[PDB]
Amino acid sequence: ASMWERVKSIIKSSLAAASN
Amino acid sequence: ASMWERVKSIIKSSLAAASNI
Amino acid sequence: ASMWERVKSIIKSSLAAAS
Amino acid sequence: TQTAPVPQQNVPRLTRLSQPGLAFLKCAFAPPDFNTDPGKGIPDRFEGKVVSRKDVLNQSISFTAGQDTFILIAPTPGVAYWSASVPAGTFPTSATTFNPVNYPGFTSMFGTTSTSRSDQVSSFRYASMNVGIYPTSNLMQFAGSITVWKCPVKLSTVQFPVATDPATSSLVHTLVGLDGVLAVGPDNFSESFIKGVFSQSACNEPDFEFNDILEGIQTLPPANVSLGSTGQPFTMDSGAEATSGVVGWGNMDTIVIRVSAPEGAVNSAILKAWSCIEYRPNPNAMLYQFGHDSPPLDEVALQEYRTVARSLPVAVIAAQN
Amino acid sequence: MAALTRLSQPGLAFLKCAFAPPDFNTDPGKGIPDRFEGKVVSRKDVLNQSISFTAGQDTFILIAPTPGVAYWSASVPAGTFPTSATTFNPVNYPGFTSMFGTTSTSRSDQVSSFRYASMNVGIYPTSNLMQFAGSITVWKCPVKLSTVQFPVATDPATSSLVHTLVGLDGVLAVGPDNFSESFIKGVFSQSACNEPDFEFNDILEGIQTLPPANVSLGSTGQPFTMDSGAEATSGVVGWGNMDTIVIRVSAPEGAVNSAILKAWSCIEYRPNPNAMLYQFGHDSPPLDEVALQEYRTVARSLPVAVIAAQN
Amino acid sequence: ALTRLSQPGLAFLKCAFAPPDFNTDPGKGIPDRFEGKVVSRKDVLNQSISFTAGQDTFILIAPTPGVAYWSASVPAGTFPTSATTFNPVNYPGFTSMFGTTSTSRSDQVSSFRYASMNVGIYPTSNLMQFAGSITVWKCPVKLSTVQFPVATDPATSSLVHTLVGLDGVLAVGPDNFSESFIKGVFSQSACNEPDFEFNDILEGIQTLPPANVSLGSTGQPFTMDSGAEATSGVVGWGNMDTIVIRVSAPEGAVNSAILKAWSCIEYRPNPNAMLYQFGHDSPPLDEVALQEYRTVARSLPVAVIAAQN
RNA sequence: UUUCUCUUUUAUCUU
Ligand SMILES: [Ca+2]
Ligand SMILES: [Ca+2]
Ligand SMILES: [Ca+2]
Ligand SMILES: [Ca+2]
Ligand SMILES: [Cl-]
Repeated sequence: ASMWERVKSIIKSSLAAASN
Repeated sequence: ASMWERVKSIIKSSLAAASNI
Repeated sequence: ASMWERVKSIIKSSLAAAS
Repeated sequence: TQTAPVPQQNVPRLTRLSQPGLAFLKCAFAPPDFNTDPGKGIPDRFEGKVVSRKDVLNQSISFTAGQDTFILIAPTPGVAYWSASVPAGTFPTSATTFNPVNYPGFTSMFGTTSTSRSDQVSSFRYASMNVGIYPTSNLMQFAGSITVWKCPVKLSTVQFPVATDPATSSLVHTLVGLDGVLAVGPDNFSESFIKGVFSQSACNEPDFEFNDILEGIQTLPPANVSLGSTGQPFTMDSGAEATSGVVGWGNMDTIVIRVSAPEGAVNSAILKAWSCIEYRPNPNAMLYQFGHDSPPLDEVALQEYRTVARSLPVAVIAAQN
Repeated sequence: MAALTRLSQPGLAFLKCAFAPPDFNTDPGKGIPDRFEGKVVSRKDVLNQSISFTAGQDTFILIAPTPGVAYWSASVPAGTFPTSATTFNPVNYPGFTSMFGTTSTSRSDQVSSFRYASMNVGIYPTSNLMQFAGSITVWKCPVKLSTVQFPVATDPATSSLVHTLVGLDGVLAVGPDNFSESFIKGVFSQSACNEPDFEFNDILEGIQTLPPANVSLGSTGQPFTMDSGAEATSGVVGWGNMDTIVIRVSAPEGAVNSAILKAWSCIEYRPNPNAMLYQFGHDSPPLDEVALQEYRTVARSLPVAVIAAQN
Repeated sequence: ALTRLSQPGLAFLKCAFAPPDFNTDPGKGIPDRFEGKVVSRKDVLNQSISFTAGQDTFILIAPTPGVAYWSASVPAGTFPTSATTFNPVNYPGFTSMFGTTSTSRSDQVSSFRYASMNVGIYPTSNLMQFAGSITVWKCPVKLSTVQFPVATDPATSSLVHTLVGLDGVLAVGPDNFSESFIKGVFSQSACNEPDFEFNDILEGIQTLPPANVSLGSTGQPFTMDSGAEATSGVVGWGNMDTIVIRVSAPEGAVNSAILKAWSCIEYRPNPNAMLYQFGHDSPPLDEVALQEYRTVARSLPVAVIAAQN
């Protein structure tokens, strides 16, 4: 997991867990 | 809490005067 | 044109891409 | 009419509070009301490493009769308040000097040298600053009043020349806004001493920016500087570097309390001072293992804070703390 | 429309004092609609000055975020810019002394800190079509008040630290972003907050000149000097977070360039409880997201300056 | 999902946390309320570096404009002492931006704000000769002041710059990354304030403590010496925590690497500087990007091995 | 501040 990949997932994971 | 209740009062008083969209 | 009008335009032009 | 225009280029074309947010509002406005410090940090954008210290002071004190005692709850980390008394009916003069009363553990946080202040923590920011006065005098022995008002005291600087050889220019710390202590502010609480008092300060900035720890300050005016040079109305002397000092100046208005004991009055009371502070711990400090991250932004809390602060009275009697 | 109705009243007024002050019967200004709601005193400073420009010389005017002072000026030889030999003298708004006292150490007596909301300037030519000549050029500089550290061989040897104006060098060249037009067309320009938010700045005590007394221009890095003169009449009581408006009025030999100069400053001060000024205070207006956003947008969308016929 | 971010908001996040993963143009500015004219300086360093055996080399990635990092080596197993002096390694073009004398630092630009600060160490030694470790932690170092009296005639009071929090470098922080040297490392710092405030360019700073000031009267545990004013200097201190890296090479170890440093900085250009030609408005507020910035920063590890940059 | 098409021409985001 390149840094950017690790970051994108954190974002998507964050933006998603915040759509609840 | 005559001070925490004073704060809770202000919070609901403004959280209500601003919840009537 | 006026200065307040030039500004009132920039406000309504950008607040046009907001809704 | 026949003059061509000059070419112009480059022209422009139902939410509720979080736990930490709720706790933040409690440490901020009503600390005596809770079994424990509800505080957890500042629910603003910042989420870096911090250590939340909840400073509390219990001081049994007696007010000299015929004197007007002035207490200053200032944003000075580690120091609960600054005191000085002047003859009844008067205010601090150039002849006055305020002395600090430390919060418990001052040395454990800021060392014993005026240059050891930033050994444990490098910077800080106040989340709350409260004060309370609970009269212990019997009904027939007391007499007098308690008056409270708040001052926008900031730590600025002064620039003046010094005739050394070669000629030199000096720049030193200087407290601006102290002149506000020389009169009772129009926005104030005033009541019988026996009724006690409880009051709180609040961030005097649009947001909670971090302020740095300051090294070397033991007095203001500093050593070798005349009060005349600074423009300050009086002096702040923290004393022995091994017991106290001025480690920083937070962004909170300073609370000014004036207890007036007329002649023959026995005015005794307990003074409490609260202080919720978020510090930036040094990795080497032993203080660090207690740290956590500042809580996440909580818009509701940040707005309620401002609304509540503005809606509360300057202060209230001790019965309603 | 449905754009000027989402704004709180103070928010709307904020945008007005900020961008178009001449257009009103009264200043709408009432404070900055941001998170801060503490006690303040709003002062709208206005300077009106009939001025005549020296023919054969380029006059430089600086609208700086120095509380109480409308502007700083100095005139140099035609076609040149300020040099190390140059010194700027401040022109005060009415009542400087009633605000900041008469000695360099009584500046924080009435107020302790401040923050600018707006800072505008306008030049209205009054010359007839048979006498005017020259140009008006405007550009803005990000001048900040920093400090310089240098050693001094005193006994014992010591290290000095003093105030320095950083970015003053921007005044020595007309940047690619500018307004430049015939004198007769006059000009109107504004400045805006050069920070992401409106934080308070402390009142500075004891500053009469920069470089300060006993400090050589050379050791400060400044390209020229700022001299407020008699402590009893003026001084630098602080440096706000607004960019500085630079104006170059160039008059040829034999030209009669007369005009009226106006300057506005909407400032929010933290009043001292003892000050007589305090009884006029109120709370800074509450946060208005819309206004804070329009401010930013409008600000960067407006041209450096515009001719006088449109202010 | 990544479409809720503005173009700049996204670019901003990339310069911030993964500048090495992109070929070019990592960011266009900070998507905060500020939209005034700025110049986005993309500072990148490529320094080959050999660590002397028996020494524990300390590298500090500080928010000092134009200077990539500062370092000093100390005996194995020890930390910097009052006897230590850190020396800087500049980013290409230092003088092209801050001049050649300690009082010409504000000639080109007047102020600044850091957007990102990243560092990576890529081992270049073979697998049979290296030894040792790379340890990383972050310190809340700020540039404050110290007040003390001097017995001159007349007697006077001095006020000088002093770095507070350097003491954090004297011990391995509890929150840290530590692993075999051969695995290298990548780490980044973040804004240590609730927002991106501008700081002013500082004139005349060549050393801390200053010339004529004794360490100890400052409180600093060691010295920062930028050297010749004509080649380097301390032009400012940004609001970013300092990244401390300790590469400890045992006796006999042959540890070498390539160090890379990245810094996105928004500078307020002066009209008289040529640098101004490349100015532009800072990007508009992007509430989502600003919130994700905080989340991502808090969520990432202190550092990661080189292979995961 | 004004209206679209067209190719642009970069630049991301997605398979
Ligand atoms: Ca701030
Ligand atoms: Ca004074
Ligand atoms: Ca210079
Ligand atoms: Ca120390
Ligand atoms: Cl007049």
